[PDB]
Amino acid sequence: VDKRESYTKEDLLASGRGELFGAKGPQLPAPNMLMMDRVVKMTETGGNFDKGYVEAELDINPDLWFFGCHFIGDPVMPGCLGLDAMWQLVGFYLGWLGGEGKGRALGVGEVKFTGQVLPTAKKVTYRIHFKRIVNRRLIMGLADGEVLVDGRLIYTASDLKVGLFQ
Amino acid sequence: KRESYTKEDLLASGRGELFGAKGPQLPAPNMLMMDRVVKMTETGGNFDKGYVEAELDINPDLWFFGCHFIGDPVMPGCLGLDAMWQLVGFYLGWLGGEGKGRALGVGEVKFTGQVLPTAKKVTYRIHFKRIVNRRLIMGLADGEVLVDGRLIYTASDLKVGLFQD
Amino acid sequence: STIEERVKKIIGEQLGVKQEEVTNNASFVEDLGADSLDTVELVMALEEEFDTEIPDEEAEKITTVQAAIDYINGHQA
Amino acid sequence: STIEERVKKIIGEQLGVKQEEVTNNASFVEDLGADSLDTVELVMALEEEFDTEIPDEEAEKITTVQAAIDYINGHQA
Ligand SMILES: *C(CCCCCCC)CS(O)(O)CCCNC(=O)CCNC(=O)[C@H](O)C(C)(C)COP(*)(=O)O
Ligand SMILES: *[C@@H](CCCCCCC)CS(O)(O)CCCNC(=O)CCNC(=O)[C@H](O)C(C)(C)COP(*)(=O)O
Repeated sequence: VDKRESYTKEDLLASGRGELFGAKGPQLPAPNMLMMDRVVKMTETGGNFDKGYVEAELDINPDLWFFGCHFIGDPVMPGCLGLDAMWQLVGFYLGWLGGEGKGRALGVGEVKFTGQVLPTAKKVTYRIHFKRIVNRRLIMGLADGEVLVDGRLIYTASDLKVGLFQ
Repeated sequence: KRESYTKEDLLASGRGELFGAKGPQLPAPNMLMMDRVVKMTETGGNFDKGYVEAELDINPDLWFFGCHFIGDPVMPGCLGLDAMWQLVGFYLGWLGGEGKGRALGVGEVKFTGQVLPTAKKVTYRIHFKRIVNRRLIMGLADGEVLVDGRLIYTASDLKVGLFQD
Repeated sequence: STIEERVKKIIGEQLGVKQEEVTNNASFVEDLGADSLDTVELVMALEEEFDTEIPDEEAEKITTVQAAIDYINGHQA
Repeated sequence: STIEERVKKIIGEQLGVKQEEVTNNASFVEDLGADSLDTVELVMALEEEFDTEIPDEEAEKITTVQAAIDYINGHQA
């Protein structure tokens, strides 16, 4: 795969169809599980451990499906979907490096939610700091993640683990 | 109070019509991740401080199977984790807690198997460790997710709170 | 170290401040910026550091650095 | 030889099998119930416990209990 350093929504929708990193590369979920609109930065080095960095964004609009049901009369972005974005981005990064296989989340260490995303927000930002990539029969990525809303840190996740499997 | 809840009761919960006007609400479809609560007790569970067991019927028509992923359907792990947060919060409401539910975090989550559309039923087991009744009401618990009797996910130190204003 | 300095450290990291901020008269919510989650977590962190259980009715009164110190020194120092 | 026993301890925990099953010439995949994930985590557990980094394809050759034992011996002395 010809690495680019950023991707548009159309690139991400192509990823969901299996048409961004070739058929053997991992796919992102399609909407409504896709939790990013764009990938704004991707590097092989950098990040807190100098072993890789990804940054992505999601535009916030009161018409997003999850505001209507979580909860009725009390809209908030589900924390689980922010966490999924982070798993999605780890898997995407494994694909970007050239890993082949189906993407699967394997787990996470500590997650802390300390603030919320309301429908009046502009933009959620995801930051992923890679710690290790294991290239074995299972390809696995290990990272820490952060979720910010309009510049304000609101979620953290230690030891996100995603793999690509045959 | 009841010790079990039907699909209709959980839909009532999402409209804020099951517990009090002031009790927490479950998410409505399509974020509601259970069809029923089978058992709820104040004792019991691995720590003898509370237990919840709930289920989700698996059908290939469920919305998430079509998009995650196209050509490779599997239940998102994040949604099983949300069921566990939903149940911890539901439990706090069941005890009479007032406020809006909010997930606060989790300690460690391991996914060791998957839910395919060919599966029949997912079972959630929540084992309460501690309830803190302060301005925030907080519940702490371990969770297990099983599919057709086999353990596939574990989560330690699920934290959920009920808050005011 | 002394009970006073271990309590201050926990308060510091829990609330995201360094010691010069953690003055004995400092109130967790009014002075140090804590929300309802931070205070619950802080008292639990105290239970763990000093291996003692604090009931909720007691925990509710621990609202300043000095009150935490006094509580720990009083049960059972 | 704290090594041989400590390694058997780690393998038993990681693969969630009994002490009895961790024989020296047992295969993680064939004999024990190890998948691709248990295997990665296994090796990473050996790295963390004994303080030694070993690239991915030094692993993928550690297939049995004897191999894990044998490998770490040389890297410990
Ligand atoms: C939906 C899932 C919650 C399941 C509960 C069901 C009970 C019926 C909503 S989310 O929890 O997923 C919201 C996203 C994650 N968490 C948050 O947004 C809250 C983060 N924490 C805070 O904002 C503060 O800690 C609060 C306001 C809760 C502190 O309260 P205090 O000052 O009174
Ligand atoms: C989709 C969202 C994840 C997006 C990340 C990838 C983007 C490209 C849904 S999940 O991944 O969350 C499904 C969650 C359940 N977890 C799994 O299904 C994988 C759990 N682990 C295993 O099943 C085993 O470890 C397996 C057998 C697959 C290991 O394989 P190995 O023997 O080679």
